[PDB]
Amino acid sequence: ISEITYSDGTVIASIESRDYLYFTTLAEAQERMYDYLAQRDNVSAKELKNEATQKFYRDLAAKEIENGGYKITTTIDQKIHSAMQSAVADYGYLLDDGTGRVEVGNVLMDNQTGAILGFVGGRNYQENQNNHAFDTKRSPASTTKPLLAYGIAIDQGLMGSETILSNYPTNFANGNPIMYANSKGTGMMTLGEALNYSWNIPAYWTYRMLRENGVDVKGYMEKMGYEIPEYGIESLPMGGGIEVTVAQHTNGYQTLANNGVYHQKHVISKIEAADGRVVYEYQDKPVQVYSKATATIMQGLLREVLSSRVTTTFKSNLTSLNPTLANADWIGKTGTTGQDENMWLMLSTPRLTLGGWIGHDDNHSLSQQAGYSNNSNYMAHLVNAIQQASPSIWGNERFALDPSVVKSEVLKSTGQKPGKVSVEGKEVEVTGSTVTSYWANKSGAPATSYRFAIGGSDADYQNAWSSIVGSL
Amino acid sequence: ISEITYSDGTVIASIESDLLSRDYLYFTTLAEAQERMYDYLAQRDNVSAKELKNEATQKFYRDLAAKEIENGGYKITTTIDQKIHSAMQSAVADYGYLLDDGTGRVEVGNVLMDNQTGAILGFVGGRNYQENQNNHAFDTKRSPASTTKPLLAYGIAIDQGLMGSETILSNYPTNFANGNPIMYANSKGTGMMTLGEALNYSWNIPAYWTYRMLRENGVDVKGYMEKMGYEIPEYGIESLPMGGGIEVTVAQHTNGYQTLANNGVYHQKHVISKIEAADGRVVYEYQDKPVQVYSKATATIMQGLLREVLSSRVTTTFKSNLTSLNPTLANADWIGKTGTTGQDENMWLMLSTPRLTLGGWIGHDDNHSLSQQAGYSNNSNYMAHLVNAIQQASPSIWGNERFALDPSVVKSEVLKSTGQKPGKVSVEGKEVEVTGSTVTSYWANKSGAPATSYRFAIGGSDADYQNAWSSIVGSL
Ligand SMILES: *[B-](O)(O)[C@H](C)NC(=O)c1c(F)cccc1F
Ligand SMILES: *[B-](O)(O)[C@H](C)NC(=O)c1c(F)cccc1F
Ligand SMILES: [Cl-]
Ligand SMILES: [Cl-]
Ligand SMILES: [Cl-]
Ligand SMILES: [Cl-]
Ligand SMILES: [Cl-]
Ligand SMILES: [Cl-]
Ligand SMILES: [Cl-]
Ligand SMILES: [Cl-]
Ligand SMILES: [Cl-]
Ligand SMILES: [Cl-]
Ligand SMILES: [Cl-]
Ligand SMILES: [Cl-]
Ligand SMILES: [Cl-]
Ligand SMILES: [Cl-]
Ligand SMILES: [Cl-]
Ligand SMILES: [Cl-]
Ligand SMILES: [Cl-]
Ligand SMILES: [Cl-]
Ligand SMILES: [Cl-]
Ligand SMILES: [Cl-]
Ligand SMILES: [Cl-]
Ligand SMILES: [Cl-]
Ligand SMILES: [Cl-]
Ligand SMILES: [Cl-]
Ligand SMILES: [Cl-]
Ligand SMILES: [Cl-]
Ligand SMILES: [Cl-]
Ligand SMILES: [Cl-]
Ligand SMILES: [Cl-]
Ligand SMILES: [Cl-]
Ligand SMILES: [Cl-]
Ligand SMILES: [Cl-]
Ligand SMILES: [Cl-]
Ligand code: NA
Ligand code: NA
Repeated sequence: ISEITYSDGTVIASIESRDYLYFTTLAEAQERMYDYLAQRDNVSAKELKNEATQKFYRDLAAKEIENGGYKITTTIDQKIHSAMQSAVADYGYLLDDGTGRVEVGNVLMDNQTGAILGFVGGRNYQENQNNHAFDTKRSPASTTKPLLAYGIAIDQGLMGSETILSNYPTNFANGNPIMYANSKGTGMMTLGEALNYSWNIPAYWTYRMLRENGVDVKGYMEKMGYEIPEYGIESLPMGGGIEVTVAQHTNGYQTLANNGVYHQKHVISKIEAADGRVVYEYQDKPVQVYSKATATIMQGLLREVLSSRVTTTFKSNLTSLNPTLANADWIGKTGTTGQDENMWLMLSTPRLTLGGWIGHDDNHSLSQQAGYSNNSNYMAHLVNAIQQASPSIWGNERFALDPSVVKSEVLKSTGQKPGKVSVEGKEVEVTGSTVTSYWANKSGAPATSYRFAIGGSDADYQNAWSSIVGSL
Repeated sequence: ISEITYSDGTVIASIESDLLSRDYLYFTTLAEAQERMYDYLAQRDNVSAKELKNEATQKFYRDLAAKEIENGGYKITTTIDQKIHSAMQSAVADYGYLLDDGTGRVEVGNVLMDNQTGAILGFVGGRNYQENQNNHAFDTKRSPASTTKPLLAYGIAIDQGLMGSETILSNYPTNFANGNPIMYANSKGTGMMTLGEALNYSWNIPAYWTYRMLRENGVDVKGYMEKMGYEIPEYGIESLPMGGGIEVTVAQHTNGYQTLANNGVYHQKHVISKIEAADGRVVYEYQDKPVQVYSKATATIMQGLLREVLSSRVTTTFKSNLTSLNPTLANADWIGKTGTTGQDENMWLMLSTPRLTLGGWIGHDDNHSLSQQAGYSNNSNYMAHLVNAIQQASPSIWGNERFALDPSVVKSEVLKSTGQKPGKVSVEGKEVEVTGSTVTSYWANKSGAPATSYRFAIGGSDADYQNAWSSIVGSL
């Protein structure tokens, strides 16, 4: 008889010939066994591409585990995962709104190891077996923005923490206006406002700039396990052309939280043969995906995404349920797809990341505040439930700017050092309030240029610069 | 022995002569009972309120009243609901610490009031009677700040037919008469905005312009305030609508919000409902004196706006705090307003459902500043706990009713950009066809909203209007 265990060695079940925990851990055990048998049999790369061969090797892995005498060690923490099960059972109903039963997926990951400590597969496996933590793929919407746009622009030294971006009206190449909610745009805006409010236009110019600088955006995303088939898409940074599991996407956030270092997500740490020989064991392959300056600058922006409360009530929800816990150093980001079909809230302290999705299995609209309110309230309860079952697991550490970060005094108005600039004839002495801007390059921000923001048409600049000029 | 009872007859305390009932409840109810006996004794003796103006006569009648209750056979019936009041004492004891924000021990006052009677069902008098006896529900007077706005500014203007729900006001930079800018936090202003936005964000300049309009129309603003029992010594103050020159108890202020919530009909606050002598003489009994302060159309339009103050969550996390503690209660029909004095010395949050109004203030006894989020967050979280404690003790007390527009309300189709009906306007030579998005705007007059004219907003300079009209013609 084979057995699957929790991280401490406690048997989950034995395998032979009714919850997520079983089928998820079994499924991944079987994946690891498949790689092992394919390697053991020296099956070539090209054979493994053949579908009849996959079927055979999948069936062999299943049988091997039924018939072998394997001990399979998972990353799962029995008390935590258990408390998450109870949390979804007790508080799942918070997610229901006008729109039918709202399904849900959550993944609690260790930021230092990528191990998964526990998860919510859905509202109630007995009613609905689909696994919303591991199998469901949905656009991550604006939770894309920190990873693929802003993070990468900072890492490449093309922007800093208080850099300015255009949220002026602009159209996609088809002539349609880029929209956010029901707004065509406003004007210039700091990266912090862009992120707190989740505006779309800033993210659109950010990606566009990366593309014009020839930046290897695919390299970044692939080092995190992301598979995006087409990068040549205007709305990519807003979630367009991307679909991900909660498990994979929680790994993107783990990378930001873990100071820019990726660790591959996993639920199985080891498989042992009857005799004791290691058939599979998880090997740490940390990767510095974003520089420490970049990750830690982003941690600071993401802390404010939550404390500003603009697109999620979370910090308020949690404060009411557990004010001590609410004082941990939470950072995060919300997502909402275009018709409110899917909501995401990703949360991290320095120790842990908690990814969260909700939506309907057949992809129809949630209520309008499903993500802003319902999901945030639910997650605050989940997060409390994890705390009760494992009271120091969240930790009390703060995120903190790496020493390699560079600090620049810049004009609040331009995101850039004070300077002479040419404004149509007349050269101006650009003056006004300064802020500390954080950069992940060598030299900090540049001097103020005419084209000071990320994005913006001529007209936009004319407009922005006349108010700047207006207040000197 | 005289006796002070809860509303149901349970004895709060007996009153004897002192040698030569350690709580806010005791002193508060005795203090009002004595005032009631004072009025009765002065009348019984037939003393004029030119005589009652003389200060030895006051002293005499106060001393007389105390002894009357000390030595007499009096049953005093309070309005205090025991199980509710007791839950509120437990709530401030258990959750009071949520208020301490680094600036010291933060003091607190609350009053729960029945909107259809003015009866005070319970109150919190401070953090802990034993530690500090100042009664922060009944005695303490502080500026109500921006919770002044709905009563003294927007509600009167709507009542007077001078604005409706989607009317536009100037938040453009303007100065006080002394030349200093009118500030809101660190902002010197923005541009035009709807009433609802003005209310959600609590901006100052729209409120200044609103009261200036009432003055210019010679509205009897004092008449309104005084019918709700407010005593403001000086109305000629530019910052009155923002709370400049007004100081109120929590108990009085709750009564103003009880007016708005009860469809514009005031009932005077009271904690004493009846005093009888052992011999049958009913010395005092509370008489209902309804006063229609705002029209029902005004009060119900105001309710709609204050619903959104809370649910927008701009100046208070209350609806979020409460959702997490009790989602079912959070779905009751909450309306309300926040206030913050200019150095964060005093935070107010006023809450209603159709049945009840709960007033709340926090600050320090010496008036120093709280932290910056004390009102936005700490007070809102504290009060969600309080509201929830009050519910658990009396599960139906908040009610499931909804606020709703009175059928006398007048609905108008207006431009979102102007708050006024679509049509032609003269913009500097060019007569222009004003077109665009419309909303339904609610009024409390006969004929609804006017046609758009050049000066479409409450407030604004020539410059401001140039700039807003400039913006409007790029749409069309
Ligand atoms: B974001 O706050 O989730 C914002 C609403 N993002 C989007 O608009 C967006 C998607 F969620 C998915 C594809 C494209 C897109 F612009
Ligand atoms: B309001 O949101 O409380 C707003 C801040 N009000 C004021 O600034 C204000 C006062 F609270 C008191 C007197 C004047 C004044 F402008
Ligand atoms: Cl499970
Ligand atoms: Cl375990
Ligand atoms: Cl790429
Ligand atoms: Cl992926
Ligand atoms: Cl490409
Ligand atoms: Cl795994
Ligand atoms: Cl680094
Ligand atoms: Cl916070
Ligand atoms: Cl909130
Ligand atoms: Cl469905
Ligand atoms: Cl909880
Ligand atoms: Cl830091
Ligand atoms: Cl510098
Ligand atoms: Cl550099
Ligand atoms: Cl230009
Ligand atoms: Cl242009
Ligand atoms: Cl008391
Ligand atoms: Cl009672
Ligand atoms: Cl002044
Ligand atoms: Cl007056
Ligand atoms: Cl008063
Ligand atoms: Cl006057
Ligand atoms: Cl009384
Ligand atoms: Cl008698
Ligand atoms: Cl009426
Ligand atoms: Cl709400
Ligand atoms: Cl509570
Ligand atoms: Cl209604
Ligand atoms: Cl009508
Ligand atoms: Cl009409
Ligand atoms: Cl009229
Ligand atoms: Cl003008
Ligand atoms: Cl002017
Ligand atoms: Na969002
Ligand atoms: Na306020």
